[PDB]
This record gives sequence, C-alpha cells and structure tokens, in this order.
Amino acid sequence: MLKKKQLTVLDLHPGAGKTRRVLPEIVREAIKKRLRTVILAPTRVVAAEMEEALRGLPVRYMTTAVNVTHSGTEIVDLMCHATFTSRLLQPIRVPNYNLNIMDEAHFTDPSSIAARGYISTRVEMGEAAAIFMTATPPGTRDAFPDSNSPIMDTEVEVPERAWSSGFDWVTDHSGKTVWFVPSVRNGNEIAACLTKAGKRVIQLSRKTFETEFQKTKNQEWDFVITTDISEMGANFKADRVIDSRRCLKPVILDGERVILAGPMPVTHASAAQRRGRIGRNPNKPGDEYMYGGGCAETDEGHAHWLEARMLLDNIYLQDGLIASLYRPEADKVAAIEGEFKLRTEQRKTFVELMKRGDLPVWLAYQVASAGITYTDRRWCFDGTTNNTIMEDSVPAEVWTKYGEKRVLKPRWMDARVCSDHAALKSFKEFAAGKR
Ligand SMILES: O=C(O)[C@H]1CCC[C@H]1c1ccsc1
Repeated sequence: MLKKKQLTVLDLHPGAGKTRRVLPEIVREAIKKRLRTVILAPTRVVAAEMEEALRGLPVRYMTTAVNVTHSGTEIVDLMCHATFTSRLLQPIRVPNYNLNIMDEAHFTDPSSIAARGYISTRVEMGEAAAIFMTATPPGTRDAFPDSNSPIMDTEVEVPERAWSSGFDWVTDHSGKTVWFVPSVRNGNEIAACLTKAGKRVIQLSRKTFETEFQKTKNQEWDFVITTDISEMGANFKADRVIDSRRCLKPVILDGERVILAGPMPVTHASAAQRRGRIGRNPNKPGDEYMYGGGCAETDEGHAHWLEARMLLDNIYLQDGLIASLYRPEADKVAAIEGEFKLRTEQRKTFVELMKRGDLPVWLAYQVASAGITYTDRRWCFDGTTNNTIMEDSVPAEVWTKYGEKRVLKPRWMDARVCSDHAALKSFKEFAAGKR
C-alpha cells in the first residue's frame, strides 16, 4: 500500500481493528521506509484513542487532546481532518506528506470532503500514496454489513416526540441504548421524556462532543441521545441502537440562503455506521438495532459538497491547478472548479470568518466575497424582513458594538446559525462584535 501512486481503501467492516491492529503496522512500515506520514482523525476523541494504540512509536501529535513528550525527530504527524484542511488554507508551510492515512474516511463534514479531494488529487498526480480507512466508503448501498457478533435487526416505528403510550419496548429494556435523533432540538424532547420516566440520559452533538463523551465512561447511563456525530468512531459499551433513520440536510435555496430541510432519510453509509455501534463484541451476540425508516442517497445536493468546493478553490496545489473532489463523491455537487477562488485579501477574511468567527463555510464565503472585512458586522442587521431570526417566538435582539439595540436580520440567511439555542447564542455574540 505504501508504494507511491496508490490510494488504498481499507474497507474492513465495523470493529475489524483498523485503529488498534492495522494502524500501528502501517506506521511501523512508514517509519522504516522514511516516509513522511500524516494520520487524520475525525475527532479529538479518536485522536486520543490513536495515541494509546501508537504508544512508544515516534508520532508528533498536533492536537492538545494528547499530553506526551515530543523528541523533535518525528516523521509521522497526527492531527484532525479539520486541522489538516485549516493548515492548507492558512499561510503556513505544510510538509509534502508521502503517505496520507485518513481514518473514518466516510465523514461528510466540509473539511473532511476537502481533505479527501486534496489528497486524492496528489495520488492521481503520482506525488503521493493514501489509505482511506472506513467500513462505509462513498458509494456503499449496504446498510446491514458484517459484524463481530450477530445483530437482531428490527424495522419498527421509532418515536420522534415525547410519548405517553405505544412504545413500551423503548423503556422496558435493561441494557444501555444509543439513540440516533435527526437534531439537537429533537434529542432534547426525547431526552426529557426518558428522564421523566426515570432514565439517565447523556446528549451528544458536534459542539458538546469531547466534553459530554467523557460522561459515557465516568457515569452510569441508560440512554445516549446523539446526532450523526457518533458515526465517526464513537465507541460505546451498549447492547441496543435505536435509529430514527432520519437527518436534517443543509440545502442552498436559490443560491441566496441555506435552509435545514427534513428530517429526511439517512444514506446507506450513515445507517450502517449507526448500526455499527453495536454487534462489536463477539462474546455478546444478540445486540439490537431498531430502525424507524429507510435509506436514500440524500448526500446529493447537500450544502457540505458545495462548501468543500469553496475550500478547495482557495487551497494552493500547483500554480493554477485546483484539487478535484475524490472521484466517488465528485458528483454530489454541480460546481465549476475555481468558481469560488478568492483573491488574497478576501481569502484571509474567509479563513478568519470560519476560524475565529465560527461561521459555516457558505456563510463566510457570502461575507468575504462581498468585500466585507472580518470585524464589520453591519451585514448582521441590514437584511430583508423575512431574514429576521426568531428566538422564543420573538425577534432575536443584540446590542451592537456601537451600544445600540438591534434586531438580528442578516443580509445572508444560513439556518445553521440559529438551529438550536447554543448556535443562536454564538451568532448573537458574533453580530455584537464579541469575537
Ligand atoms: O469543519 C468543517 O468542516 C467546516 C464547518 C464550518 C467550518 C468549516 C471548516 C473547518 C476547517 S476548514 C473548514
């Protein structure tokens, strides 16, 4: 696999050992061949597991989630997928890695898709080798793949709201359950219902993931309510997965706004990754997978693929060339390569709006391509009346950096900046000039 001009897809089923057994063997051989290597982790939780499995080996951890001594002579770097794309974007020298190992190479976040594109172009150009590790490579149509122990699969009506009757099977279970909901707001409602019935619930989402995941190991729990974030290597000591089979999809309507369409069916890869949380211990057969709907290829027309093209168009590769998206997923977006390329100053603003401002890729591009500087928040208030953001059924209000009380009405409307209470809180701080 380590030979140049080769992209290997390590499509071993969930729980085969692609991090504890396979990853250390690859690292040993790369170190032996003097190959400059990058290991890409989907999350900081997965990067911490990798440190444990690669202990002793000379690896430079470019993550604060690891507290180890660095010798200074390490030719293998380890960082998250977003950290990799971020460094490609910033005016920082990134080594020309000979070997590129991406773990959970199915991750659909804009920065993961952009890293797959950039790396796969280098491999296609004959400049490097790559190993994409995932049980569900792009294109998979199997929602029920092989597992370490048998799984009982049940098509059942899964609740998406609080319930009084009709779902005795949910609460009459003794084991621990991982329940995949389509959104934070939907998880809050089910969690309240379970808590009221006497259950201990932990809630996981992209923002609370590193902090809350530790509670799954430090305290007794009956249920873990999670969004699609737990599809990227989250390991649980559970015996049941309840899968609504639904998700929200960010969609660009008319090219002027982003809405959160759905809930709608998850792809076959998401259903297999969600089911993949259980059936992992061959000494405990009979884990349950209760699923509440079917699968469809809903990644077509999803904003993340357009956003990945916005990132790649602003990453230098070779003079006037631009990295293509990884071939099995290049059709999920109708885009022109280079159409999102920004000039040096607008590109710096774009990067700062995503990195410091914490705005979604699409929103940062709208603002940066309009000639607006990072600290100028006038656009958060000069939009049309239908762009008014609502909180508690009343227009959301902030005090501007000028000390004036205004209604939040952004020039560009992205549903993700007000999807939950936490998102709107951070966006109110942004519009106020707080970061
Ligand atoms: O994390 C992602 O994938 C997206 C979501 C918004 C920020 C963006 C990003 C981060 C690193 S490079 C581009």
